[PDB]
Amino acid sequence: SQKHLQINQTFEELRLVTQDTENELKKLQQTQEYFIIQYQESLRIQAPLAQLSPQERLSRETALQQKQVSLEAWLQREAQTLQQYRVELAEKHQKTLQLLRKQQTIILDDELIQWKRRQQLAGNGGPPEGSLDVLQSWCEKLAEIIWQNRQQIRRAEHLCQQLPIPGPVEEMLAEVNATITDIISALVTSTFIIEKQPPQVLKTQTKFAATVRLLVGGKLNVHMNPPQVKATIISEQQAKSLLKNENTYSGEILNNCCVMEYHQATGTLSAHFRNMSLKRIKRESVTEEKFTILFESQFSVGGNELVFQVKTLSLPVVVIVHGSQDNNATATVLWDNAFAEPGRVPFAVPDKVLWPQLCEALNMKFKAEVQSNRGLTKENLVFLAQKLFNNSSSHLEDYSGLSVSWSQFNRENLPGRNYTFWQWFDGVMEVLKKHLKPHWNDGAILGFVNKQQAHDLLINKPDGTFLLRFSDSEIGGITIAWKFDSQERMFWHLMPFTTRDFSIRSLADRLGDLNYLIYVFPDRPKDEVYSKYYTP
Repeated sequence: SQKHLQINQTFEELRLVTQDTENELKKLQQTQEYFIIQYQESLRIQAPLAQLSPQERLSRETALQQKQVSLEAWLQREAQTLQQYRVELAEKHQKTLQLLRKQQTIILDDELIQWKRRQQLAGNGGPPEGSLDVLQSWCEKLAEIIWQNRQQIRRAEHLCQQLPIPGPVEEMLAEVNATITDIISALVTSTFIIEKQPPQVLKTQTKFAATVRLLVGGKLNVHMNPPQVKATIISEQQAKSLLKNENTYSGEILNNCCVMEYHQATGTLSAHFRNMSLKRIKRESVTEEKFTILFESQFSVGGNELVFQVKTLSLPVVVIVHGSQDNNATATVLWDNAFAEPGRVPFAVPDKVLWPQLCEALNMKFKAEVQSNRGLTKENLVFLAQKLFNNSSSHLEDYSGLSVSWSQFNRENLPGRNYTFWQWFDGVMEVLKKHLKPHWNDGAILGFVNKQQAHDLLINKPDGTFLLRFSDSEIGGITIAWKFDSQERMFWHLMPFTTRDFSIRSLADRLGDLNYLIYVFPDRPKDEVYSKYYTP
């Protein structure tokens, strides 16, 4: 709300200029209305009497001729100054439209794109996009202003019809009116946006919902006949070709389609699809290929033949065969939302991406999935960097460059056999989501440490001190590294704990069973950490 004031200041300026231009047009109408009555006086005086003496007739005729030439000189002057006023009106309307064009481009091409990008990022666990009531109010002011100016210009056109003065004013009005229709088309087509987009990575037969909105709908007389909006699922090639306006239905049948509703209190025109269900799908990989939900409608503005065909595209959606593949499919979505270009041709993502750029997305989605504000720290980030690029470095700035190809992210296996770097990271995400979210928030799980790295870090600690790291041995497991003096002369080796283990006994109970483990990493004792989570 710092440089939002810039927008509202420009809006007050626009309001003032349209108001004073309307006042100018009122004065011009009064001027013309008086001019035509004086011109009718000239018509009555035009061309002229009954029987009189030749002495009085000369006087009468010369007085009438005087009145006639005077009235002609008065009319030519009045017409001239009237035309001056008219061209001034056209000039002021032009100026207002130019600045309104700048403002509309500011809102539609920047702020709306910013909000849509907020939405895009929220799909990866980022901050929520927020409410469009600010953008809705802005678009209401835009529509109000431009429609009022259209009314003023058409009124000037009608006024020019009744008393035509040659000049260059008709071309000015024609040029300005075309600009008006162009602006209206841009506004109406650009403010048909998906408020809550439908949740990507969806299976067939499952009910999902999305909500689309018309930001300008409150006014502009679209609400008078709330149009029907139809949703249909189309492939990526279909979306690409449609944006180029081809013709082709690329993803079989969709269950629903609905009509818009207007909340007078909220003052919003929106379409709520609460019960859509995907029942069939046409169909490189069974899971990488992305689709999109297309919403389209058509509506009229007031009493005009002006009909707008509008369409909008959801951000890319992936269709899952069965839950087994779902864990992988989100990876695809993760890249798109993370790395979609601003003016991208539909669903085109870079294959390169630098490491810190991927780090920001991984960290964001991690804090989202584990439902905590702990998140990824620098040491964790170096751990995953050493995991991805087999490279001997323990400083983050050494990995400040480096490009993570999509393949090495999710297609090429690591030096192990884990389903690429993404599967291991999604595995730790899932194990902490379903089982160990509280222990992650509490700080008991260091996790992002290595066996030897956990070792030398843990040697000096007193006997009985443990720490839990995420196993590179198994995908979804965590292992324990412990401190005892005899240790190596003893046997004792434990298997990593996975979801299967955690389902029957749970982590706190497993640690309770092991009496020889008594301190969490630094000085924290076991009971202090796990007392509330032990099973009474």
